[PDB]
Amino acid sequence: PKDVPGTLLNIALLNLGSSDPSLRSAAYNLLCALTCTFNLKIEGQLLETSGLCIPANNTLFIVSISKTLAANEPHLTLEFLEECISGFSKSSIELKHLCLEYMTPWLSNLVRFCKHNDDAKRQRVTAILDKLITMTINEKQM
Amino acid sequence: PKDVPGTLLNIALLNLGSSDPSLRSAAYNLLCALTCTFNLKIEGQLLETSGLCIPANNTLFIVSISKTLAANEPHLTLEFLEECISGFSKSSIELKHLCLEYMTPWLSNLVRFCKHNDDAKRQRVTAILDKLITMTINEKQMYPSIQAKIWGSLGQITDLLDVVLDSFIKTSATGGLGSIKAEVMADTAVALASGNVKLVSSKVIGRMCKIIDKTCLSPTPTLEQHLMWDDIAILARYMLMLSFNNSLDVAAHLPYLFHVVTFLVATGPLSLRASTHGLVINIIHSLCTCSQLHFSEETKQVLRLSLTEFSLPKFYLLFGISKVKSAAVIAFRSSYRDRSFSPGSYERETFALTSLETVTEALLEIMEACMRDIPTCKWLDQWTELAQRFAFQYNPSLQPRALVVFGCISKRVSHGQIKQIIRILS
Repeated sequence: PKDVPGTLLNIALLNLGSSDPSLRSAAYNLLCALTCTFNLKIEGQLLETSGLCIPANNTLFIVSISKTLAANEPHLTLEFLEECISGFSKSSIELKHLCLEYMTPWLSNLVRFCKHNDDAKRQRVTAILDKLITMTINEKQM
Repeated sequence: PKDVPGTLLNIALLNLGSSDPSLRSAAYNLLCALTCTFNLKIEGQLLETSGLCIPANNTLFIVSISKTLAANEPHLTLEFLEECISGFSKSSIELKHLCLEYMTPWLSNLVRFCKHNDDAKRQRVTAILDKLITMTINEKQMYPSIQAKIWGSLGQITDLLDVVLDSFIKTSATGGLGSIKAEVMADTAVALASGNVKLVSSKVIGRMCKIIDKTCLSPTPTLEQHLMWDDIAILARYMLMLSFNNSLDVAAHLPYLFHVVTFLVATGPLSLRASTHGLVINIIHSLCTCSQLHFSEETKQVLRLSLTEFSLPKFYLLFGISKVKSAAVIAFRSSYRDRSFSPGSYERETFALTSLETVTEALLEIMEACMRDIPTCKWLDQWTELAQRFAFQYNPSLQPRALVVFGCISKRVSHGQIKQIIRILS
């Protein structure tokens, strides 16, 4: 589990915007564990709880967390985007609109990895770019 | 033609993103005539021509023109928006996404017309806001984007909250308690309250305290039978949604939030009683994770233990939602945007004033723990004043509950007060 902090972070954010009230609460608890275990620096404070009522409208709250971790936690970028794009194709139309909202703040971090001494990381950004090209071709309504 | 520059401009921009190359060229030329006739100040230069080849991908070009005219041509705002929304409903899905892109910059200009000397212009901005509410209800696939674009920005405009909030309540009132229009407007305010947490909360609480205070004019045997029950039921769903993530600003409103809870514990349909339990859980959770307050490490342990007690089966009984596995499931419904829930099981349990003591004495402990680390706190004095005002006034639906609370949180009593209590018994 300590080798994939970026993979679990996408599962937490994606399911915070769900339409099932129980599914939101468990997603909030998962996000609290990471911020403690991995010492991730977020803006506010979080506390695990049972019985929370989390509103269905959660777009702006999710983006604030995503927009903050991206600014001051760049080393999750490659794991996050590879998983964020993968979850894009497995979700419904309404959730497809959400992933675009909190995905964009991370695209700006690909600069740090574009010329990373050809350490096979440069070979991965080219893989990420290929995924974005596939989405553009298929989704004609958005 | 000189009386409707705003209406012609929307036809130009909307058709500039068509999928037909011939239609795109006609749109470019029409946009050039407007800029010449009306001397509109755009960034670049334009020139009419025949035979231009215009790419189908044109979003960023269209938005730049709209984003500029909005900044330095405000006098088109009321004509443009009225026509932009109207053509929004006549277009296909793909074009609908474009209308949101270049519509957003024009919303900031409504400040200049909100208080325009009641010249019937104030009557139009309220008309426009009604149209936006109608769009939000119908288009459910674009919902995550409308919140972050339309309602997200309007929250940050301080001068416009009062009018925007006012229209929200009226729309919900017509629908009714379980209506769709009321459920959306309750869930939509969360986006609105993000920009100004303090101003939106004080207004929603301000209105809830006054409606209860106005039940004294026409007393009724119970609160539900009153004529203002609907106005108090929908406004409770607004507070439920704003409680999460400390959007009610507990740091300055705690005395009143406890005050409303006591008058609402265990009253109404099972879906409303599950909301009052959830509201308390969210308020306590907000105290623990609030930064404006500096609680000692000892006190935080007191709150965290209380946060667990309220979820025990003992307290599900006090709030009247026994036989319920989880309150969160009952409070919310997945199909709120689709249909309107039909209330059932009109049979409702009776409430005993001995249960109101146990709840009213668990909350008092919570408040006192917080007052130790807050110098010169006035939470308890403010709460006591509200209790007095309702204890010694005739209202068959509220007076019994105010008396039970008044003797529980009061720290002093004089002969005169003890005289009035006996007189009430007489």
